[PDB]
Amino acid sequence: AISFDNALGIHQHTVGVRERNAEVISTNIAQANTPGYKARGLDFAKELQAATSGDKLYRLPTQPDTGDGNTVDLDLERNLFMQNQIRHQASLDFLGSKFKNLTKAIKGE
Amino acid sequence: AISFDNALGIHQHTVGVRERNAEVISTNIAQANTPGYKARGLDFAKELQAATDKLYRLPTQPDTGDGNTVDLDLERNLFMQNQIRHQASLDFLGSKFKNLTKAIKGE
Amino acid sequence: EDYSVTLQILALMTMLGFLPAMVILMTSFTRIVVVMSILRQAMGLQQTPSNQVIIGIALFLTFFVMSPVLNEINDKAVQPYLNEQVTAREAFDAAQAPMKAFMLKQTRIKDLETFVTMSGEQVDNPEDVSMAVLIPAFITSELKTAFQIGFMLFLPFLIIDLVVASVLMAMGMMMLSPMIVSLPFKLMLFVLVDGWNLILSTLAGSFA
Amino acid sequence: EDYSVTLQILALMTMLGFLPAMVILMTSFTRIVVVMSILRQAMGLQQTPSNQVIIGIALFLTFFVMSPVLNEINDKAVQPYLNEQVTAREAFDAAQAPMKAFMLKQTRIKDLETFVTMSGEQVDNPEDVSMAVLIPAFITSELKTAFQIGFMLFLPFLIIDLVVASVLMAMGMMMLSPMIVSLPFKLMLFVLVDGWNLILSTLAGSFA
Amino acid sequence: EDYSVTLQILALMTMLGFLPAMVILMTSFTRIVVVMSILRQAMGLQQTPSNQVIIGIALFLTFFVMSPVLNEINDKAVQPYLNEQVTAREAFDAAQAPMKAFMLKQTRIKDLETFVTMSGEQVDNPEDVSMAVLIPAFITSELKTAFQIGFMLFLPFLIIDLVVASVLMAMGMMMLSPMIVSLPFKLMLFVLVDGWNLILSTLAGSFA
Amino acid sequence: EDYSVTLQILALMTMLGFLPAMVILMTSFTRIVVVMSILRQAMGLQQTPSNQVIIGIALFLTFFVMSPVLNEINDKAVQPYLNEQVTAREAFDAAQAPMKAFMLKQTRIKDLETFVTMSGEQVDNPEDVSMAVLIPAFITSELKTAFQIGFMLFLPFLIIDLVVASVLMAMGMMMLSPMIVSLPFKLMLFVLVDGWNLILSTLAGSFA
Amino acid sequence: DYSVTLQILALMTMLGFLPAMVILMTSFTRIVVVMSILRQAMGLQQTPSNQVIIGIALFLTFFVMSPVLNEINDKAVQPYLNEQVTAREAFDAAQAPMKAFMLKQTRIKDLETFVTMSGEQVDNPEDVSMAVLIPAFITSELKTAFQIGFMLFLPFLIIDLVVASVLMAMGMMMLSPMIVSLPFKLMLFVLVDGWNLILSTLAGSFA
Amino acid sequence: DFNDLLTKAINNVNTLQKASGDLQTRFDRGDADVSLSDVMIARNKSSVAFDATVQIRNKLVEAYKDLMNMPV
Amino acid sequence: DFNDLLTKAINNVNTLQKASGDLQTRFDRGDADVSLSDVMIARNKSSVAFDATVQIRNKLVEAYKDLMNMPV
Amino acid sequence: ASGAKVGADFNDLLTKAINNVNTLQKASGDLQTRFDRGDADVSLSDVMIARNKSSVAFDATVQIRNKLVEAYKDLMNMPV
Amino acid sequence: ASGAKVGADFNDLLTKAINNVNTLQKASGDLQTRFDRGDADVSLSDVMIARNKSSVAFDATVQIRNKLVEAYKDLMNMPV
Amino acid sequence: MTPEMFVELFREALWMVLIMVCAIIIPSLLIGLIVAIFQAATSINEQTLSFLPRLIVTLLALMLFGHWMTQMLMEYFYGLIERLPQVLY
Amino acid sequence: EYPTSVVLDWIANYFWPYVRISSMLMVMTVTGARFVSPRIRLYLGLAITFAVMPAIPAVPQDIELLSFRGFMTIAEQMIIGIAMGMVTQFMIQTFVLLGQILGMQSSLLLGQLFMFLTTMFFLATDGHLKMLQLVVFSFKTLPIGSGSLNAVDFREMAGWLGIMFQTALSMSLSGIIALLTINLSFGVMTRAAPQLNIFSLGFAFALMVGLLLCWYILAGLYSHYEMFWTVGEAQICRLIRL
Repeated sequence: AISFDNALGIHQHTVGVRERNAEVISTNIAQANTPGYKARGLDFAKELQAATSGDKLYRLPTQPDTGDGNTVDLDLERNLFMQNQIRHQASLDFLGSKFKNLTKAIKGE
Repeated sequence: AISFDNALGIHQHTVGVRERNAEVISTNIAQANTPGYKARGLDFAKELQAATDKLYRLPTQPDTGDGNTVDLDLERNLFMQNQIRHQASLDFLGSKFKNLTKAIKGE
Repeated sequence: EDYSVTLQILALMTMLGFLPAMVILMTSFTRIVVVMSILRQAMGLQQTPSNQVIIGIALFLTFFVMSPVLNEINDKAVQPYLNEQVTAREAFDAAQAPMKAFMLKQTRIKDLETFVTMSGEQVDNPEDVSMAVLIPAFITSELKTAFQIGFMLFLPFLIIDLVVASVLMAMGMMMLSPMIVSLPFKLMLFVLVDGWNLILSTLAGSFA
Repeated sequence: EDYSVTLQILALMTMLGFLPAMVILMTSFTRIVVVMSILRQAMGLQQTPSNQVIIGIALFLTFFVMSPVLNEINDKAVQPYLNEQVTAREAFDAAQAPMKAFMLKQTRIKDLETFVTMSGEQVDNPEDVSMAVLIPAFITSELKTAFQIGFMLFLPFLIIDLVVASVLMAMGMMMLSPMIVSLPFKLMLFVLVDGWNLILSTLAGSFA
Repeated sequence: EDYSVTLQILALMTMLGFLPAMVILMTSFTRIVVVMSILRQAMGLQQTPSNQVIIGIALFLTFFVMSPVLNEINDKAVQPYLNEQVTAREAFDAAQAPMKAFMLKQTRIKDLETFVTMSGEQVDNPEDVSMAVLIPAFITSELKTAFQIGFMLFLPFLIIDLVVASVLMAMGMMMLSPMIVSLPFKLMLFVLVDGWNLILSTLAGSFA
Repeated sequence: EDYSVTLQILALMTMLGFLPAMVILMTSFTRIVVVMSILRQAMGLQQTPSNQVIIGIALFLTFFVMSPVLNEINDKAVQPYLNEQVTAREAFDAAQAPMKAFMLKQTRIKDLETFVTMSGEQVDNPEDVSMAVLIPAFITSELKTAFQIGFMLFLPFLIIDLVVASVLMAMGMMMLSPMIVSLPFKLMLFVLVDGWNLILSTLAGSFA
Repeated sequence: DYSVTLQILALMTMLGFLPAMVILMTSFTRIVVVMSILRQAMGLQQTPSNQVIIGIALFLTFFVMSPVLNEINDKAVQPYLNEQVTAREAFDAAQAPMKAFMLKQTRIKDLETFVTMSGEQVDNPEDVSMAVLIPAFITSELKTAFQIGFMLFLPFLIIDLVVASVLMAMGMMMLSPMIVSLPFKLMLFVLVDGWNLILSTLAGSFA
Repeated sequence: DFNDLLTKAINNVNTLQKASGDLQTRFDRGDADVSLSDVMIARNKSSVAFDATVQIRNKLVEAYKDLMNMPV
Repeated sequence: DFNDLLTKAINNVNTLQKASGDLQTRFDRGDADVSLSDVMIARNKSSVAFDATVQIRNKLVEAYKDLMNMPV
Repeated sequence: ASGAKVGADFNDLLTKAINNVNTLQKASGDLQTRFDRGDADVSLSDVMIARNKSSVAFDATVQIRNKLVEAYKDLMNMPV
Repeated sequence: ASGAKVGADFNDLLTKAINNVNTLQKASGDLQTRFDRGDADVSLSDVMIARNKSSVAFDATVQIRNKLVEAYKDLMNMPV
Repeated sequence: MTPEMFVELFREALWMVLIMVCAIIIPSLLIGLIVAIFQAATSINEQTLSFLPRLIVTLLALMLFGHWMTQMLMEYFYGLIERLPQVLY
Repeated sequence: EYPTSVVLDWIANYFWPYVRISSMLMVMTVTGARFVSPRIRLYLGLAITFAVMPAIPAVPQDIELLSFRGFMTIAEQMIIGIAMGMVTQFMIQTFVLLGQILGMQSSLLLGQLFMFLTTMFFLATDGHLKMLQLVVFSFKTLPIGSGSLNAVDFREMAGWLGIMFQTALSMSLSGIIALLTINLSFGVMTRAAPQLNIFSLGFAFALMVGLLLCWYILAGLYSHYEMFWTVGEAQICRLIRL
């Protein structure tokens, strides 16, 4: 034992995935008005598995498009972006406390 | 180097010019009804040169015997634009000190 | 069940803080220094070898004689732990056992009996006695053993000094101090027999 | 209305802060350390056993002889406290009672008499005296007891020293220093009498 | 006029910082500390009573000998203060008077005269000198008084050393060190006279 | 142009930071500590007066001898500054002048000559050197003066040590330590001569 | 050039390395070691105290290294405040006066040793890099301080040997010579005006 | 006496802590007779007291350490 | 005179604090002839004065500890 | 290249920065008091610009002082 | 491979980061003054983006600097 | 400089202390022999008799050679100080 | 790249070589002296490691900074450094042994006279430079990753006590014989009359000759030091397997 992997856990890979998800969600919000653009989804479980050791998912629209072809539901995108930011803040707190505890033990302070 | 002139850029002077411009537009709106008053315009590049004037506005329509060359449609738009740009100059110049203080204190 | 990485680090730093104690209470450092203390005291030199080199030679001598046990700890405990073959709890026990075995090889049965009765505990095999009781018995045996070796080392120097004193008295010069004359003879006989190499053989090999 | 959890922790952390004071004043550490100090100076060796080893031996001895009172604290003040059976104030009293009783068994009535008068408190029974008065009386008794044991162990080494000096003076070699020749005999007597096991056993049995 | 609550806390927290200074300068800690050091020097052992034990006994004794002063501080200062009978100004002055009275009683006129002329102040009577001119004078007198008591205790051990040195010299052994031979008798003299009770009682009684 | 209030607060809050440096360099604290340090070594006691007590008496002594300079600072710089009679720089200069007069009064010419040449500035009168070149010259002068005073005080104790050592050799007891048999007489000489008053008086007298 | 915000951060950071620059580039090292060696020469252990020893060294290292500070000021500080030079050029303009002082106060043998250890090919001594000159400077200054300091030790060792032999001549083998030699050790230093003699030579030793 | 002074001071601390804890529990469990101002005044009251007894304990231990770490 | 200087500074700090508390009590009681600006000005002066008192005390105590811990 | 010459030179350099900070603070205070007293020919922008300059200048003065005091303490408290 | 190559590689990593931060700071400064002078080809959105990135980039520079100094201050307080 | 020059310095210092100790001791050694031979001629066997006479001349020698030994220690210190340039060059 | 690799390697590539260098300095004769402050010594170790960095080969990347294997690496770097430092202490204290045996035989601090002069020999012969050259060579032939002192190195270093006495006796054998023969000659010549004896009179005679013999010892001590340094340097190269 006594290794950074065994000490940090999955809180280092989770942060990267949460930032990846925010990039995907922000892309859907920006491309909301572009006709023909299809909303992009991200699988957290698969992304976390790939990050730990190392495809395109589309979001099914709740209602038909008005003709443009864009399936971005901006009501859902804001809700997911808000959730992603909260869980990302927790992951930083979880990962940040891993380093603080490691520093505390190696210095006894 | 490392002087306030270079740290602040020209944002230290723009705030003053936007205040002078707002004063002139306020004068034009107030003097819109007084006959014989000629609308005054301020040249931005002149105060730029003064940093590193008070002209007259030629009417687009003839007067009606007053001789007053103030177009209230133009003045409102020019006052709205100046006020928006004035706030941006405050944001630019305000952040110059915020970055400057963070560099010195390191926190 | 196994200790977390944070807790294992805390235990590691704790043992480093107690590292001077483990050298002078569990290893062979106590016997070597006491024996070398007698050798300095036996000869006419009081502080001439100085304390620094004696401890430094003792430290190197301990690393020489503790090399079998230290390597046994390395193989049995450190290697499975580094390769993540075993947990931290069993790795610590796997490191403690060779130290316990070495302390048993350098102790006496009478010393163990005194302290096990002193602790007021119940045991039937010396092999599974707690290390808290083995330590006082180990050093007590070490001090007695070191005095035995030191006494044997003191005899030849006493032999030389008594001979020189008798010779000077027999020649009639009752006025000359034997110490000044005897000191070169003690040093010469310590060198031409290569005394320290002989002491190394009887000290390093005394543990086995 | 027992002390709140925050105050209970604050009290316990303070006791750990005074842990060296408790060991060096309220326990058997002082008497063992002094007796070892007298014995070391009794022989020709100045600091051959070294200070860390002497304290290391004393720490294990003072832990073994105080295991009964340590267990009595656990069985009457710690386990009821952890099982939620006694008020924290009561548990503190239950821990202090066996410690006070042990210190009274190893104290002298003259020491209590002078300190009680010094404190100026009207107390008659020699069991309900304050710790402020008991501790100086206890440590004073331990110092006096250690001197008595130290003198007892010193006499045989004085006998050897006088005999060696007398024998050397008989032969007329007055210039020869008796100390250099006396030392191997001092080591000789102490090792064939099994001194190290003997003294630690007597020191353990002394506290009764 | 009366200090605010915030200022009263600040002054009180300030005095806790200077508490070690007041112990070694304004109490009986220094004289008792010095006497034990001289008494330890008089006997052959130089570090047997141990610094921690000596300071521990000095702290207990200075608590016993300053109790009349502390109780007067409690009665005169604290009780009117806690009951809001005197202001913060009066309470501090009422606390200083018993402490000043204690230091004035143990000082020497010449020491007071020396610092009064040095401070350049016009003083009519000793019982009204400033605190800044009394503390250096009080500690000066305590050091001088400590030396006188130490000389008293040094003589009996010096006589034993001289007696045993001359007896050894009479028998012709001029190489045996009297310090080794004298040490058992120095310890015994301190035992059968009950030194650790006699010395401490005199030190406590020296402030009455 | 007087400085702003914010700068003046920041300027004199920095003086508190350099306050320990001023005491050890620009004041009389250096000489008094050195003389009492050598005086302690002159007597047999190693660390009986203790460092804290030595510093405590030195702080009282340096306060009493620097009162005229402190009073001059207040009556020339502090009072006009508080009463808006002078500006910040004039108050700073008015405070420095009495301090410079004190250092120049108790310094040596050769020490001033040594430092003016190394710095490389023109000097025609003593009262023109910058404080940057007066501070190292002053402390050098104080150390030489302190050593001279310490030498005088050492001599009477050296005479006693030689007498008592020679007398013991007259009887022929060479092994008896003169140091132990001389400490009571060294302490007694310091008592009946009343050293703790005249030596402090000389230190106060030496600065004026 | 670096932005105003960054170059303020640069000078602020190296403002905290000022103690580091003093210890291993200027004359602070030699004086402190000589002061420490002489302190051990007399029987007094910490009578001069560490703070006074440092305070004298700080004043000495300013007077002696004053020509170095003059060149740095007029060649680096002045051009930068007049906008006649940039940040990097001003910093380089300050290294040259200090690198020249360090180069002349070292030993050839030490520099020859260090260039071999650093593994860089330099044909002439005056072109060595500062990365290898700093360790070479302090290593040579340590040797100089030890050689100067122990020569000051010799007169105080002479007194010890004389008094110890005299005491042993009369059979007073138990009297410790160190306490007897202590008054005479102090007298030798004050009679020769030691506190001025060592500092005068130390100041004149540099170039 | 001074001993009883030390004892009373601590009993004042736990009384404030006990009162503060009771008010916190009563408010937290939804009692309608407890106001937030009473809780906040009480909990700040115990916080100052507990900080004071921590500081006093720290100063006393520092004084003890300084006295015991001097050569005798 | 140095004793007078120290007490006068403390009396100034104590006087400012009394004025600050006096206005706060009058304002909180509901007195009509009290303005919030005077209360805020008074308590800001008290805060600055007490901050100076603490920092000066800390500097003197730090200076004292440095001198006493010096090895003589 | 004398000790007194360089000592004066760095003192001149040091006193120039202190005077520069003092100038900014006095100018900032002068602009504030003229605007606050009711002078018509004083703009809030000039008041705010000056007082921002003084704060930055005084902040640098405190931070530089802390570096110098810490550096002084580091050299004085070193275990010689 | 030698230890100087690792040191040079670490040095180039720091130099590259400083240049990247400096590039953003200069890029933000130009966009700020271009929009402030009155150029109509500059969008307020791009200016706010530019100064957002420069502020974040410099904040990262401050954090790394403090950690380097703290490590050095930790390093100098070690037994040796 | 070179180790041989350091040897010359240390031999020179040891030579001086030999002169210092000889001037002090030799007056006591002569008196010790004079008393010892006198006792041998007179068949007197008091071994501790010849201690004060040696002490008296030893103290007298220190007083008589007070100026010379001073002048010599101070000049040796000056000689080393003026020889410091050898080290610097 | 991921910045973790770049930053971690430099710390591993600097501190680990520095530890061996610093550990040798704290045990070294001159740099480990009580006169120099730890801060000056710390900066010297930092400056030496930075300068000799190009000659130091890159440490293996397999061992992690935060792992038990990396913890063992730090310890075994110190053991190598202390090994070189103790050798230097062995030589100087042997001369201290030479000083005290002469002083003891001289009926008598004389070790300090030899200790100071031997320190001058160490500095004048550039002994400190050679030790620094030895430790950087140790990086080449004894890499940081794989390699540590074996049991044979411990026994060879433990056998240096016999080296001390044999070398100290060899240097003083001529003088010690001279001290004995004059004292024996003085004893036999004055043994005719038992009234004179020697006692303190013998103390004065013995010490005067002993100081004179030490003057002879310092006359030819340099050659013995040169032979002694060759023996010590060979032992150091054996430790680093050069």
